[PDB]
Amino acid sequence: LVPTVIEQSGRGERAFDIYSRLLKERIVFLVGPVTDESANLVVAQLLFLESENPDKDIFFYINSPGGSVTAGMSIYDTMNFIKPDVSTLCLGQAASMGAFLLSAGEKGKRFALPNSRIMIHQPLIGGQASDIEIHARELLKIKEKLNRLMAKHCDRDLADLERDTDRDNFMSAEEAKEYGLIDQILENRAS
Amino acid sequence: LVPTVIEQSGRGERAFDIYSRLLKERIVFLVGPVTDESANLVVAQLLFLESENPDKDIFFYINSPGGSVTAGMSIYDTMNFIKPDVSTLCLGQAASMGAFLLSAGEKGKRFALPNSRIMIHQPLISGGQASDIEIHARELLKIKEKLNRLMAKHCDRDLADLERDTDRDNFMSAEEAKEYGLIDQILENRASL
Amino acid sequence: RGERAFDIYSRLLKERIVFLVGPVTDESANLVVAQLLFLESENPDKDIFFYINSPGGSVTAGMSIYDTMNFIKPDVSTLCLGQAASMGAFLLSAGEKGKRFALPNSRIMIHQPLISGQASDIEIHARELLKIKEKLNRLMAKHCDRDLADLERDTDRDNFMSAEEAKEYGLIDQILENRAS
Amino acid sequence: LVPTVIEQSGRGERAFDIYSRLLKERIVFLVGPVTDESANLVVAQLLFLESENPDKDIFFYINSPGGSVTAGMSIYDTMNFIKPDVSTLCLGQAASMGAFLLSAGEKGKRFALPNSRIMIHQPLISGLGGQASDIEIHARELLKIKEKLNRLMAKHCDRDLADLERDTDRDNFMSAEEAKEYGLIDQILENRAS
Amino acid sequence: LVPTVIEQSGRGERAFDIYSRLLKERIVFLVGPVTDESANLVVAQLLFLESENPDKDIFFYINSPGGSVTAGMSIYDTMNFIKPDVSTLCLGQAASMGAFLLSAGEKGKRFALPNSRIMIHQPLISGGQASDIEIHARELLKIKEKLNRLMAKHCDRDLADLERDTDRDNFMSAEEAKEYGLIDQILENRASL
Amino acid sequence: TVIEQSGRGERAFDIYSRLLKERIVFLVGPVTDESANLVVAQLLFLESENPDKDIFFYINSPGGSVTAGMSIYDTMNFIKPDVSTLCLGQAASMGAFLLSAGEKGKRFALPNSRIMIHQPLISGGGQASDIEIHARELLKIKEKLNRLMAKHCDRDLADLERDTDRDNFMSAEEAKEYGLIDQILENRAS
Amino acid sequence: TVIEQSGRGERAFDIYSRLLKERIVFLVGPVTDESANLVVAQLLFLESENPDKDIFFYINSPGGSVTAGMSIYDTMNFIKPDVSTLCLGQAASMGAFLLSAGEKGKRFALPNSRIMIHQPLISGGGQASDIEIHARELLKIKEKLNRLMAKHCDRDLADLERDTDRDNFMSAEEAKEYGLIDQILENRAS
Amino acid sequence: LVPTVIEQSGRGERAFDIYSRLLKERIVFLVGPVTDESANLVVAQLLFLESENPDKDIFFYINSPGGSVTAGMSIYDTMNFIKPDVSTLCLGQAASMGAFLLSAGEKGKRFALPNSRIMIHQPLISGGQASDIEIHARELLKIKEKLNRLMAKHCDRDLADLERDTDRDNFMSAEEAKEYGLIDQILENRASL
Amino acid sequence: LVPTVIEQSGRGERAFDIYSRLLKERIVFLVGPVTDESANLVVAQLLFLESENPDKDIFFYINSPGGSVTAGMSIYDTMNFIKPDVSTLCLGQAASMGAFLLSAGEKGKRFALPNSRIMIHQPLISGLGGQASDIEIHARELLKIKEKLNRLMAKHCDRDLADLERDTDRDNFMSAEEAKEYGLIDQILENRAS
Ligand SMILES: CC(C)(C(=O)NCCSc1ccccc1C(F)(F)F)P(=O)(c1ccc(C(F)(F)F)cn1)c1ccc(C(F)(F)F)cn1
Ligand SMILES: CC(C)(C(=O)NCCSc1ccccc1C(F)(F)F)P(=O)(c1ccc(C(F)(F)F)cn1)c1ccc(C(F)(F)F)cn1
Ligand SMILES: CC(C)(C(=O)NCCSc1ccccc1C(F)(F)F)P(=O)(c1ccc(C(F)(F)F)cn1)c1ccc(C(F)(F)F)cn1
Ligand SMILES: CC(C)(C(=O)NCCSc1ccccc1C(F)(F)F)P(=O)(c1ccc(C(F)(F)F)cn1)c1ccc(C(F)(F)F)cn1
Ligand SMILES: CC(C)(C(=O)NCCSc1ccccc1C(F)(F)F)P(=O)(c1ccc(C(F)(F)F)cn1)c1ccc(C(F)(F)F)cn1
Ligand SMILES: CC(C)(C(=O)NCCSc1ccccc1C(F)(F)F)P(=O)(c1ccc(C(F)(F)F)cn1)c1ccc(C(F)(F)F)cn1
Ligand SMILES: CC(C)(C(=O)NCCSc1ccccc1C(F)(F)F)P(=O)(c1ccc(C(F)(F)F)cn1)c1ccc(C(F)(F)F)cn1
Ligand SMILES: CC(C)(C(=O)NCCSc1ccccc1C(F)(F)F)P(=O)(c1ccc(C(F)(F)F)cn1)c1ccc(C(F)(F)F)cn1
Repeated sequence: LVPTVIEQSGRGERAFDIYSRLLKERIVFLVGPVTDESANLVVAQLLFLESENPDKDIFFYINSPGGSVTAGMSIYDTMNFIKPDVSTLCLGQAASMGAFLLSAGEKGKRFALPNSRIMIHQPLIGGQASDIEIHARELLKIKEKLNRLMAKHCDRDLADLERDTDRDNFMSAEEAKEYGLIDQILENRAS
Repeated sequence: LVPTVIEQSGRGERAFDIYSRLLKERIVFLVGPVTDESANLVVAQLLFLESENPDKDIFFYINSPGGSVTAGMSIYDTMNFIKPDVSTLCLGQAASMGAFLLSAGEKGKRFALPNSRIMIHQPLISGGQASDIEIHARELLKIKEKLNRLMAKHCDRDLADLERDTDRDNFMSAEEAKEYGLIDQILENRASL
Repeated sequence: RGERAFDIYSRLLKERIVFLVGPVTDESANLVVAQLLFLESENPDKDIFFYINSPGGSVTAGMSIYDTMNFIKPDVSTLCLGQAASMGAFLLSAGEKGKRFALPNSRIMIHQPLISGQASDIEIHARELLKIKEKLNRLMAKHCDRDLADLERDTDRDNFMSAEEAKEYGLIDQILENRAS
Repeated sequence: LVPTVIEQSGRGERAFDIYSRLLKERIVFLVGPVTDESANLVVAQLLFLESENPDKDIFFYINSPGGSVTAGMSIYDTMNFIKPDVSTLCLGQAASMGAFLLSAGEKGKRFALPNSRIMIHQPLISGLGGQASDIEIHARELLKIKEKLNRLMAKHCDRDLADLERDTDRDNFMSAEEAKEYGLIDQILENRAS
Repeated sequence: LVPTVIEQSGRGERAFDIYSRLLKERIVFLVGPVTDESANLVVAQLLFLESENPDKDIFFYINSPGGSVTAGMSIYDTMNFIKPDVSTLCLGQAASMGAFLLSAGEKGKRFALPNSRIMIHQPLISGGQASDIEIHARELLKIKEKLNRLMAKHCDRDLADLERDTDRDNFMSAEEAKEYGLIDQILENRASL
Repeated sequence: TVIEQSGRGERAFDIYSRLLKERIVFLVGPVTDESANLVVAQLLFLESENPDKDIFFYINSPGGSVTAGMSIYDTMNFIKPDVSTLCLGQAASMGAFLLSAGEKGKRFALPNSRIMIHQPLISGGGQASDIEIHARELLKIKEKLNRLMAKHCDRDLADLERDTDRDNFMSAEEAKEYGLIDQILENRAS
Repeated sequence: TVIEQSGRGERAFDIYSRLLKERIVFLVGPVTDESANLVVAQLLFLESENPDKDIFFYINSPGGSVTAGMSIYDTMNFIKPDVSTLCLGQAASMGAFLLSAGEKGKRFALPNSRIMIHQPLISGGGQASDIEIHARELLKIKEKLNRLMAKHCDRDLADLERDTDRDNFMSAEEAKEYGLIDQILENRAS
Repeated sequence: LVPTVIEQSGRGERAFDIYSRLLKERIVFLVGPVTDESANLVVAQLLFLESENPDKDIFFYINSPGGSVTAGMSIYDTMNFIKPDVSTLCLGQAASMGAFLLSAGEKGKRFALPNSRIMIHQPLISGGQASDIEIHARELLKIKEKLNRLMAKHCDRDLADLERDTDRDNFMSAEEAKEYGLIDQILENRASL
Repeated sequence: LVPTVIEQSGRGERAFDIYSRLLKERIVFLVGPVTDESANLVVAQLLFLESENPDKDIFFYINSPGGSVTAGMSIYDTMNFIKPDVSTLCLGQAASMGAFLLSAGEKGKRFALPNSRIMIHQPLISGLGGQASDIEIHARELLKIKEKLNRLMAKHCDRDLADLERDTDRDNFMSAEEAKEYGLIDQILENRAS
């Protein structure tokens, strides 16, 4: 991957890779599987944007199939912690932890482009039976928490999310807006 | 891959790699399979040239066999969203999603070089419980129809046409693509156009 | 005989005992069928004892055994030892009603079909899969004297049953302990 | 593994592979891991000996580290279902399911050799997979299996279910004496003079 | 991994990668499994920050499932040695050696975000003569005791509590970790923080 | 064990079944559950044909599974017949243990046999609790082995503990002096 | 060693080059020809900038190549500057050897450091002549190591021969008592 | 390998595989590398032949490149123990432990075919602590000496000749092997034989 | 392998990777196996330092187990061709071709550190292939190479060709003292006070 290099200005024309250039406009990308490294990269940029300007919105572009719940949560908690409104934008796809982060942007500022693919579902995955029990119970707790938090993000009842996440649930952008998972569908420079 | 490094002038004088220099003239490449990384890098480039001048045409060069529909859609929506005209130029080939994005350039500004190759076809895959197999089957049906209608839109044809002409691989010459409505012009050389 | 099994298994075939052990393949399923045909040939009236210890396997291989059980004249008594799951449970439930048995600590499990190109081909195969799912549910409901609706409900996900719960469900008739007719 | 061949004479001299000779004396072996295949070969031999004579003892030699639970239960129920007493005898080791089967022999006729090794422990799984609903189903099922085994073991040893819960929580090695003691086996054989 | 690049002003405009820019403000990360080199990288960052200012707190963000205990002990001892208080912050998860380090922060400055996951448990080894194995078992016993004791003090609990509660994987919410004495406060947002 | 050849007596036998007909039993190569139980089966069968006739047990083994070895050992001791043991090529580790286990006075080696003894040796477990459990068990096994071999050799336990701390190679003479075997064979001249 | 971060001083440095500017040198992970020679290069460079200022050498290593270790060792001894040694996490085998090699009085450990010493240990050669050659060489190395560590610890050679026959784990206190290190650090309060 | 089957007559017609039929006439083969099981198979054949007739010679055909020395010592000691003289015949080759066994035949009845190849050399090992390696080197030295001594007697030469001449691979023709004292006679055909 | 970076100040402060800093002091390193690539990097550094100053000593640190013969000869001839003296210094180990290069330094300036390891031995090949005519060609060639090396080594050590033939027949380990003794190196350095 050679990222193209770009020139700015503001007394002294500086060069930087195109993603650092887009960081200056407060755009952060979640592309691909959510890992500790990729999620912490997102945290790092969210903290930096907050200290650059705690009053300006941050635009979080999500094109992700999901991944680590724990790494997803670290992105989650950072979005909610910092002063800026984290506005989310689905591009290409937002599934699993991807959809959870997308739906976690500031209400009123969660967007999808028209042909986005959103998907939600319950969690997905040795030792002695004691260790199996412990991990099974923990996994039930994660599912229950993910459903409660997503019921809240979508302004829906818990019962609705248990049912609609029992198996893979694909939604068009329109079906996502309808569900409460996003607010607006972006088509082109107009809104 | 060593990208040759190159020089530019104009009260000041800097040196980028050849792709960053070409990006300065608003040329963007899609080469090989569209993955998440390669699609998002096209998106980043589109967002940038818009910001740099939301009114100048962008020149989207495509040489691709396709790849992820989801990564490719993220290019399509960006292309449509941003203000400037995304002109498309097929060189080498545009197959599956590559042809889809080719057909998605601003009508009147979709081009091919004289020996480009275009190909279009229905989606093809490479699961577990019967309930889950069924959810993913109905979803692959929806994607197939969606892709057909979006292709009918770009091509000014019926959905029935694209249903028929994508049921199996459908190769097109540059002339055949233009007649299909997939592209607009066939650039031969500099002199003419 | 012998037939890639043992002399012990040949001796027990003489006492009309047929084993299904392990996964159901084309190979292991046809050997059951072959034994079944053979035993009907040696006496089309005496019962066959079909011992099942299997997590299941290929549905079409299973159906070959099922249709052979139903076609031959002798009543095929089924007996679960160890486990009978998926296609294995299906075959167990398919024994002659009144002669479907289980040892006290057998594991029984039933569920919907589990699986391993072009969208057109996916559509064709997905539809065949649903027809499969429905046919097994109907047949299993008939085996169990229950409502099609109950089977669809109780096989959405893996459903483990002890011997007692299989008896109650309608999947077997008797739990065998020692010697008590 | 070539098995040696052997003559039984008198009113007709016949030849057997040695293990077939030992089956004729109602001796059955479980050796190595318990799989569906090797367990069902035990079941089949138990059925044959009952068929030949439903009243004589059967002697079940066990040298095994354990293996499949369902496969082992198929031996277990077959032991209890058939009329003959199945005497069990540990040589080398009776581990996990192998010790479950050793302790399942007819009370009074569960034996070990002086330097046998016995070990009991709760179930262990290799690994997991699907959705949380499925992982809940399999965990709930595995906990049922763990109680079934503890409860059966307790009966065999004449102990509280709690006793076997505690003493299987981790690997639990026993000498032959410690196993007699625990109620796993009845007698420790030293030689034939006994 | 492409770390984004960032510019700061003040008597001179300079460029940093984002993690160096965050280091500039006394923030250090332990992300992923604890290895010798990832551990020593944390140590070097603490040595540097103490030299820049031995009296300002250091903010130690932890998102890790654990790792080598010796490597984790190099961080631990470096945290206790340096004059600056090391505040610990759990984001994502802090498990095993990551839980240890999280709890090892300066009492009063150990936090977790609301959905952090903490887990603690006994050592756990992956992969000669009985004499050799005897020696290593004895050593492992000593390590297991020492980790329990150190963590008992971190938690202001008895040793026998930590031995009991680390026999198997012990998962905790942020709130359960606050009760146990493993963190001090849950951070919700810029509440009062 | 390519093709095992056949000989005649009045019936036909493979040569190993023939040697078994004369109460010769082989332990060759590593001691596995299956090779050890084949030795157990032969010993059980030989006892029943003649509970009083000696059994001759050839050992060419580098050893192997402790539990597998123990099963031959307890069988040797259990059965009425004396089990003579005869080392050719090598008896090392559990091989040497079984060689020493032969009926005392009837433990032999050939002049260039190689004998070797040592403490238990393991390849490469999980939680520390499990590690301590298995470590304690491995040491019980070490101590148990030293005590039986001390008893086989009529020697101090501390002697065998000192002499198996590391690999200890013994010639046939050395094993005789040690108490591990009784005589060294050569020729029929005996 | 993901991205090594940058700090400022008046120029920009990666953080390890920054620590080197203050005569701190790290040995981390296994001792290879390349990691050992990088330590050699740092030590040579530090001497030339100031032949009299102490050098501080952090050791978190499980050890590694003997010849690689020796090259750090002879360099430490050769150069004018005192090389202080500081163990964090672990110094085992050649790691512990180098820790002990620090200028006497200037060998430190952190309170939970783990130290470990033992005899030379080899994975797994050709003709017997070559085997005897390499076996004799391995023993010369064992003896040489025991004697230098005896000298580093001010102890009998026979002491170190007895105490490295098998893996010997030492706490920081134990290593101090043994003579392997001098002080145990904690706090700046020192 | 399909061993051909063969019938013999005499008070009764029976069928043997060819190697069993050749065993019937006191012929045993060592073909290929010497392993524990191929060695023990030779031992069992010698035990059987001595019992069939302890006074008729045994003909031991050897075509082997060597193998385990312990396994080869089981044959060696069995050959010296049994009353029948074991005549050795080298066909193809006899190398290392195969050379040893060839030379170990009863003096006067060790032969080679005209184009047999003999080779002798020092032991040669394929593939813990210095203490352990010390012990094993010492043992290997003792084995190398013992093999040299035994072979020196087989050859009626001094020990120091065999040590010298086995330092590296020492190839010999049948005739050179006859001179060295490793065989007695070269068989050409049914000359006088 | 991150190499640290370093400041050289005075009339302008510059930054180098440390190894580049050490090259400026005419220090060259051969570390690890001798391959065509790492040898030619040595040759290139020898050419550069002669270019910068053809009269100052060059100091060649060697920590290497050996490697390619032709690659090592490329260093050897370049050492002798260039005007500067190339002083050699063993640290860690100078084995096979590494000890050939150590002994090839300018007489008087071949040094070792107290605990260095030196070892010399005849060539060894990995492996063979073609027709017997080719195997004869390569064997005849390898024997030429073996004599070339022994003969050169003898010159370096002031010994008979026969001496080095004998003492390379099998692996031959030397302490630093034994190597000074043998004539491989001149002085054993202990510290800077010397
Ligand atoms: C760690 C803490 C210092 C921090 O990250 N500052 C932001 C550093 S970036 C920066 C700042 C200024 C100038 C330039 C830069 C940049 F970027 F250019 F380098 P903090 O502010 C914090 C904690 C948690 C999170 C979140 F979102 F991850 F959860 C977010 N921020 C903080 C403050 C107080 C406390 C107390 F007192 F409660 F302990 C704890 N933590
Ligand atoms: C996110 C949004 C700021 C954005 O992408 N800017 C990218 C322009 S970068 C830039 C800008 C100025 C100067 C320099 C630079 C550069 F390039 F050097 F960094 P936006 O303009 C947008 C949305 C979607 C897409 C597409 F095409 F991908 F879909 C494209 N652009 C936008 C505006 C308003 C809202 C509202 F109203 F919903 F909040 C939402 N989104
Ligand atoms: C897209 C088009 C601007 C283009 O790629 N320019 C690339 C040159 S960048 C440049 C320019 C000036 C100074 C510096 C630079 C640089 F590089 F240093 F920064 P175009 O010129 C074109 C099309 C096809 C091909 C070929 F050869 F690949 F086939 C080639 N060029 C073009 C496209 C369409 C039309 C139409 F259809 F509207 F007539 C007319 N022209
Ligand atoms: C094939 C068929 C002849 C058949 O199996 N014979 C076996 C008779 S054994 C026998 C008899 C005497 C002596 C020894 C033996 C033995 F066995 F010891 F050697 P069939 O009876 C049949 C079909 C399908 C199935 C099942 F179970 F798979 F469903 C079962 N049986 C049959 C009859 C008529 C037709 C018609 F009418 F269509 F022409 C078609 N098929
Ligand atoms: C080795 C010691 C010099 C050291 O690490 N300095 C590193 C500080 S970097 C620095 C400093 C100033 C300016 C710029 C920089 C920078 F950042 F730009 F490079 P020290 O301070 C030490 C030891 C251990 C630890 C810890 F945390 F690992 F435990 C921590 N520090 C020390 C002090 C006293 C003694 C005594 F008393 F025993 F002699 C020995 N060692
Ligand atoms: C089980 C017992 C019958 C048994 O295995 N015989 C095996 C010999 S087969 C045989 C027998 C006769 C004729 C032919 C054959 C053959 F070989 F041709 F088939 P047993 O004699 C016994 C126990 C333990 C061991 C040993 F060595 F493995 F430890 C050995 N033998 C025995 C006797 C009494 C009791 C009591 F009274 F305590 F219950 C229990 N066990
Ligand atoms: C070769 C010798 C010049 C050398 O390596 N200096 C390395 C220091 S580089 C340097 C120097 C000055 C300024 C800047 C730099 C730097 F770092 F920025 F580049 P030397 O000092 C030596 C030998 C051995 C070792 C050790 F520790 F590895 F064993 C160490 N140093 C030396 C001196 C005298 C003799 C004599 F007289 F006997 F020939 C031989 N060798
Ligand atoms: C063990 C001993 C019975 C033995 O091997 N018989 C095997 C001969 S098979 C046989 C025999 C007769 C009829 C039929 C058969 C056959 F073939 F059909 F089965 P033995 O004769 C012996 C020991 C060692 C070796 C050798 F060559 F390996 F060294 C060789 N033979 C023996 C003799 C004396 C003593 C004493 F004196 F110490 F008690 C101990 N052992």
